[PDB]
Amino acid sequence: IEVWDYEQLREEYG
Amino acid sequence: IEVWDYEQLREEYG
Amino acid sequence: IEVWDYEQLREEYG
Amino acid sequence: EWLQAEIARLKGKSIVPLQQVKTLHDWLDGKRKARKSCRVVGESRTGKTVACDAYRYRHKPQQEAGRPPTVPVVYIRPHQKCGPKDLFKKITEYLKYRVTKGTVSDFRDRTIEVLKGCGVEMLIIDEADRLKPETFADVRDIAEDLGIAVVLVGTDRLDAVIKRDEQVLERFRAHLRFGKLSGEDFKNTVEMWEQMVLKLPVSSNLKSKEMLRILTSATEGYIGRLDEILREAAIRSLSRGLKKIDKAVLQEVAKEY
Amino acid sequence: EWLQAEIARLKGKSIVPLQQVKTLHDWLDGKRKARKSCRVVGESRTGKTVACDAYRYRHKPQQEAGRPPTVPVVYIRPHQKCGPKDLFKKITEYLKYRVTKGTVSDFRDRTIEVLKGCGVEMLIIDEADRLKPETFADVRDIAEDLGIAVVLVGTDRLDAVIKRDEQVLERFRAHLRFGKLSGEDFKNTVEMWEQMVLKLPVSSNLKSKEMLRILTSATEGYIGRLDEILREAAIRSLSRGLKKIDKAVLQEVAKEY
Amino acid sequence: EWLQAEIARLKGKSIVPLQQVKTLHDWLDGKRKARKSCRVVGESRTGKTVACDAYRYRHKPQQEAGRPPTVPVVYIRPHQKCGPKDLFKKITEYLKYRVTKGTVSDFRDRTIEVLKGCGVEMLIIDEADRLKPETFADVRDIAEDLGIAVVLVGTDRLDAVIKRDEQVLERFRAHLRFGKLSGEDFKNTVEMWEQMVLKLPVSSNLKSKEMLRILTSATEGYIGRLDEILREAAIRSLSRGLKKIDKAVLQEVAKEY
DNA sequence: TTTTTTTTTTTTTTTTTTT
DNA sequence: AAAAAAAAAAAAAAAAAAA
Ligand SMILES: Nc1ncnc2c1ncn2[C@@H]1O[C@H](COP(=O)(O)OP(=O)(O)NP(=O)(O)O)[C@@H](O)[C@H]1O
Ligand SMILES: Nc1ncnc2c1ncn2[C@@H]1O[C@H](COP(=O)(O)OP(=O)(O)NP(=O)(O)O)[C@@H](O)[C@H]1O
Ligand SMILES: Nc1ncnc2c1ncn2[C@@H]1O[C@H](COP(=O)(O)OP(=O)(O)NP(=O)(O)O)[C@@H](O)[C@H]1O
Ligand SMILES: [Mg+2]
Repeated sequence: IEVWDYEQLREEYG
Repeated sequence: IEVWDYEQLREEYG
Repeated sequence: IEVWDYEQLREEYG
Repeated sequence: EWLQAEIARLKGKSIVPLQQVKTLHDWLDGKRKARKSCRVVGESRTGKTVACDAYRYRHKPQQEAGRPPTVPVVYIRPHQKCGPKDLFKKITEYLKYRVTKGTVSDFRDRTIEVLKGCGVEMLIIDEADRLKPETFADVRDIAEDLGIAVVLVGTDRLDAVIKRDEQVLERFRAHLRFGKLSGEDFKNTVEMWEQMVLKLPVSSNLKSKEMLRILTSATEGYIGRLDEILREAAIRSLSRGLKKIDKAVLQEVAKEY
Repeated sequence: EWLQAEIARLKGKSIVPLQQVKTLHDWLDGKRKARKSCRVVGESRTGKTVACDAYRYRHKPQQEAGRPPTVPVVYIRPHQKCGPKDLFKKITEYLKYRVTKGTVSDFRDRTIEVLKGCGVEMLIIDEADRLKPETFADVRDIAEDLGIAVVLVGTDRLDAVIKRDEQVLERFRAHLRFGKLSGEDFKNTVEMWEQMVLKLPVSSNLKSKEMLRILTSATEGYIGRLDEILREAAIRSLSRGLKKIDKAVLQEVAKEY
Repeated sequence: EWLQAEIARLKGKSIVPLQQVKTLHDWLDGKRKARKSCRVVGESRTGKTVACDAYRYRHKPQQEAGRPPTVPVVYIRPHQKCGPKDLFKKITEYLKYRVTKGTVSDFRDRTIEVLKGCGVEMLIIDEADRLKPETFADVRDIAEDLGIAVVLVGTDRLDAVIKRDEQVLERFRAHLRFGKLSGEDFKNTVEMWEQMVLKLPVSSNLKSKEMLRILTSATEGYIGRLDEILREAAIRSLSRGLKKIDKAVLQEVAKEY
């Protein structure tokens, strides 16, 4: 199961 | 019994 | 991609 | 696509004639021609605001070649802790005049000029209890100075606020009350809503004993709850390829409230 | 240095897919397209805020060559005793507009202009119970005036506050609840966390009876406690040259809470 | 000396094609041929003035053997609290006529004579909010009397000033907005700037995760900040004998802002 | 019955400046 | 010989919780 890096989701934010 | 469309009553407003 | 020198665009001005 | 054509409809809004609604229209009209102020109270989901709109819409502004619109009914809703400066602005906008900069006495003098000439017979104030107590001086003055009936619409808290001041309690003594549906009235409504609003290819027969029990427990007689619940159940049901609302889908929706 | 490369990782943050999280995403999305308001409640360490972020991040702002960003979901968190002036400022900043000086009616008129045009479909308010009661008038008005679903997120105190006012209780009647993990769900989670998050060279086999007892007593089913405790135990363990979490280190950490 | 040859270059100015810039050129050109007025707004470091210059420079004055220059685009910037006498002087100078002594009506009559004959199709006013309100009467009159499109360029305060007057708000209703860079657009820009502007002997690979974090936090998407910071870092780096920008020098510069 | 203390509005006659 | 931008300015006001 894929897990999302929290800081990643943030760095990729609009 | 007739029912009134709400948006209709609004679009037809003065 | 071409980049314009700012001073150039100015020196070539009408 | 048939399915989307229908979903776009069910997800919309409409006004169904009901006894409460007809009663209000006749009561208010009585009051309008006698130029008397009054108030309307009732529980929070009985459909008070909508009954008032249904009325407003039967009396459209009228227009001649020259002079301003004649506007028999004005309907406004105040913001929270509404003051005297705020009311004149909404009355003036409603009648389509531009509001310019000045102080309270200037908005007041201007409000009385647009209220005159432009025939205005009734003012309806929704959520009446958002008004600051100081505004009531300006509301009473208008009701007395101009032949305008003022109607205050609200919940039971309104009366707790109104009874704080003898002068206001007396201008607005007469009242009409909205309440819950029950018995035959709730059952006939349910049936109206099925034939008059939902209109599914097959239909569900919601006046049966088994379905009314589900709806009664789910809605407790509020028209606001009945509408939301039947519409959430018809669109869920269509999305799943059904031609009617059954018991499991209706209970599936009801359990989410 | 391998040891620091790893410690820097374990000391970080991530979102693990869980059933509660998937459930919320589907529930909220249902609600978003139907434009209905609702609330989410649950105990203080179940991972409510994170489930909401996971959702926000799946719906990024969109951008064309000219007009403002389209922003389907807006997420805010109010400060303590938040007033009406404070909410408009956060909504306006969130959508990337500059807030200038004026009074409450000016922030309000401006908030409705940026909420329009810029597609906004859902507003999520975290820690909903920090709001002053007077703000709820402005929250309801937006929910009714604009096709915006408003979601209130919070703890059990939220309901104690909400039930103080009939008008609000009714707008936000539908709810979803988060709770603790137990039984098979807690055990499978533990296993997920070991393989999906900790990833030690050897691993510990935490679904064994002996280790689950330690974790169960230490964490009592809160996902917030389970995460902190396993991470504090993996980094302590690595700092000491181990390739797995044993019983003495895990108990050594658990006894500090 | 190679080092000075390069430092003299990096310390200079240039215009990089960007999407915002191309969008504006096509939008304004549409407007120019339709002769319609409009305004351009956006945050203070998005590169509005430069996008406008890039446009002006693509449409040079034209010259025949006899008559005055044909000047399709006129670009001016007013001083603080600019009055009606001040605008006619700048329009007249821009078109290369001598301004002589007289009163306001004389500058006005003369401005309309030089605007005629000399083909002028568009007038662009930078920092539009420096204008005194009384000047707007003269700006509108020109826009209506002559087939000249007038474009107002500015920050969010401009709209606060413009909405003070209905007549102006309506002439200049259509608008285009500039904003910040983000996501893929900010990252690709960074890469453009490295290959297209900095051109160091080795280069730094600034689209790597480690460097973008530094730049993102330092620049927050403004093109004005990104340019200053990368140039301050390349010249500092060269002065120290390096062939690329590293992390310590970039952070050393970023921490000074 | 008592004690903080807390945020919001509202007008308000003066003062200086300039073209 | 006439318009324009502050100038803070101190009250004034409910108005909430705890004990
Ligand atoms: N006569 C009606 N016909 C159809 N739908 C109605 C009718 N009355 C109410 N409803 C539905 O119920 C809701 C009516 O609530 P509403 O009109 O908002 O009551 P209310 O008067 O606003 N009460 P409050 O909380 O006091 O504002 C609307 O969503 C309508 O769809
Ligand atoms: N998918 C997930 N992956 C990692 N951690 C999670 C996940 N879901 C929840 N958590 C943990 O939840 C903790 C954050 O808890 P948090 O979400 O603040 O509680 P909450 O749901 O916000 N209720 P409250 O904290 O009272 O606002 C962090 O330790 C997260 O690791
Ligand atoms: N397209 C571009 N290519 C290269 N450099 C640019 C570009 N646009 C802007 N810059 C640099 O970034 C800054 C642009 O500043 P500027 O254009 O003055 O901001 P603006 O758009 O005018 N808004 P304002 O400065 O508030 O009027 C200057 O430092 C430019 O050198
Ligand atoms: Mg209502």
